[PDB]
Amino acid sequence: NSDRQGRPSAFVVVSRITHRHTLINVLRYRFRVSRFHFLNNSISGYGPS
Amino acid sequence: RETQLYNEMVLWLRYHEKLTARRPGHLPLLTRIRQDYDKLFGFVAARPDDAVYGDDYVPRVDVFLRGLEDLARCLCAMRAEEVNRLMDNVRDAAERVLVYEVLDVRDPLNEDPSVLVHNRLVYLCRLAYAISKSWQTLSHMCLDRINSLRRRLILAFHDRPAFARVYARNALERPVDGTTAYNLLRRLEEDFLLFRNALR
Amino acid sequence: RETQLYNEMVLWLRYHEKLTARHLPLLTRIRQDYDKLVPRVDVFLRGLEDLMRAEEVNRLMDNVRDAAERVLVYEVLDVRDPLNEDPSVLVHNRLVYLCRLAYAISKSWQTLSHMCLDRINSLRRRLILAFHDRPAFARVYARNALERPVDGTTAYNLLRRLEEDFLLFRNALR
Repeated sequence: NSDRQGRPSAFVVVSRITHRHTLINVLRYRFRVSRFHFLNNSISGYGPS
Repeated sequence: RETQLYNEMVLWLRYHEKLTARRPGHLPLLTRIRQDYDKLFGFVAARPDDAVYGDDYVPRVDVFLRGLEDLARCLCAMRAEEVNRLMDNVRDAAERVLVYEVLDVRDPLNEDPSVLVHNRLVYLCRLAYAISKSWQTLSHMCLDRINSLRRRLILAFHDRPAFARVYARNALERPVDGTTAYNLLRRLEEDFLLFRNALR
Repeated sequence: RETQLYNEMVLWLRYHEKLTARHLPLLTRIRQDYDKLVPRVDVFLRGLEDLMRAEEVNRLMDNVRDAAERVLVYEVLDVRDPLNEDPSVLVHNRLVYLCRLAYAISKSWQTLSHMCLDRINSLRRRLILAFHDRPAFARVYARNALERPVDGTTAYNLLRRLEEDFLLFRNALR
């Protein structure tokens, strides 16, 4: 969001799913709102990271 | 007289035809709304129109101002001079419709991709509310100057019933017409032969 | 006459040098709109067809044909503007007018330059026939200057060095 971190967010997730790639995709299903903002401070900085 | 208002009938139409020949189809403004029309809906779908010249475009802005007022209501958090850079250039563009100015928006607000880019369409839609309305005001003033002369050239048919008097009205008993009046003007050397036979 | 055709080759070449030395309201507004919306222009004319009354088109082809022969004095049909309110269709109609006009300017530029080369080449035939005339000393220098096809800087410099040829034609034709 604002200050080279914005804010950190911690989770503990139980899952039937053991496979890694099918697991991260349903978090992209969940955390597209961060992925809105994962582009916004990616376009705000061409050179920052 | 009669050839005064017959001349001014040609004067406003050639004065209008020229403006319409010269329509300022704004590319810079359209490019910047189209960029920002793309960019706000990235924010809105996550929640953290076209012919900028259409008559219908003025209620398109009137809805889309409220479409932004409904999105500025959901994100109610902006400088006073910023609102002055907004409104002062709007009133000039309503008076200087030929030359429309672009402002690199003065950036005091949140660095989120909404509140920067929404503030752009805070200004790029009041400018679209400036250019589109004020074109209609000057054009309807041009059409009202012509339609007043239309009543004046009904009175040409009220003259002595020559045939080209009846040909004058039958070319002139219509409201404004970009294509018809202009083509119509070219085929009225009969009327130059009419009025000289009328009032010498 | 030889001094009449030498006065003719002076006139064609100063015509050609004035022409090749010599449009900003054509090229600038085409290029700036092409970035927003002459081999560039024809493909952009092909592009504008990818991207309207009858009269409007009658004026359109009229001014294109007229300014192709009236190369110096180009008419500005503005734009008739009976088209839709969108900035892009009036822009696409106005730019086709500029693409049809500049391509008419381009074809006129090729016809004028080639004819200016042709008529000096036809006069070059008469001037080697001037070399063929009787026997004078600058007649020999007349061909040796002029046995070269028509070029911009070379024959322009030769015109100042053909101060011998006017004293030729006085001594040859009086």
